[PDB]
Amino acid sequence: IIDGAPCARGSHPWQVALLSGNQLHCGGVLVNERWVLTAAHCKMNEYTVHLGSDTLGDRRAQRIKASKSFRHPGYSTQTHVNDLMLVKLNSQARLSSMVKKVRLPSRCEPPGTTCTVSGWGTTTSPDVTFPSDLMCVDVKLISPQDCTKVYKDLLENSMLCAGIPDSKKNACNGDSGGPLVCRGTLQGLVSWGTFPCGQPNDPGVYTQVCKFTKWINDTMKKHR
Repeated sequence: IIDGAPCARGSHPWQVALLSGNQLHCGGVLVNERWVLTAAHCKMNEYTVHLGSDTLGDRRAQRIKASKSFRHPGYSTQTHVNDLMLVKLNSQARLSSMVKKVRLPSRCEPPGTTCTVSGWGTTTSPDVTFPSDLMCVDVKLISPQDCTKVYKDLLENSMLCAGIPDSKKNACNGDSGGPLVCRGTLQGLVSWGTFPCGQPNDPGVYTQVCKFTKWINDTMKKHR
């Protein structure tokens, strides 16, 4: 997360981290006791899922293995369209004040809405600085029309753009798959942006969760 600050402790109980070799690989969100929602870009054969702590490396956190994942079939590595994946936990997440399900959206939030993106990704770019504590930043939803001026026809209607005018405030490598929350609901998953990160007036691009409700629910049902 670029130009943010540590999240208030206990305010992101639905946030998870996907680890590989005890290093941060991606962010993600807890959907229910069995399922993590993240970016299809985060695909691995095995995951170690961190839950229940704002601190990576915290002994108090749950560490659950996951051997099954399902990327949305429309996912493209060329264009990052349909950048979403469900990760099936090997054992159920044990819920508490530090481990809760995210509220999935019914509606899409309009452009101009204030949102919060969170993650353990680098706070500097190109030089890397991975924090221990979960970082937060407030961004605003940007219209597809304004976002098209920067990314042209690489943008699809399933993607959501967010940022602040003339600001470095954004998500970066490590935050991928993480949550963008607007008005109590999950509206996006960190997908892509420019590199180096935190370039002013280059919006962060997210998978627009409200367009993928049916697939999310059907997939969890199918692979229960």
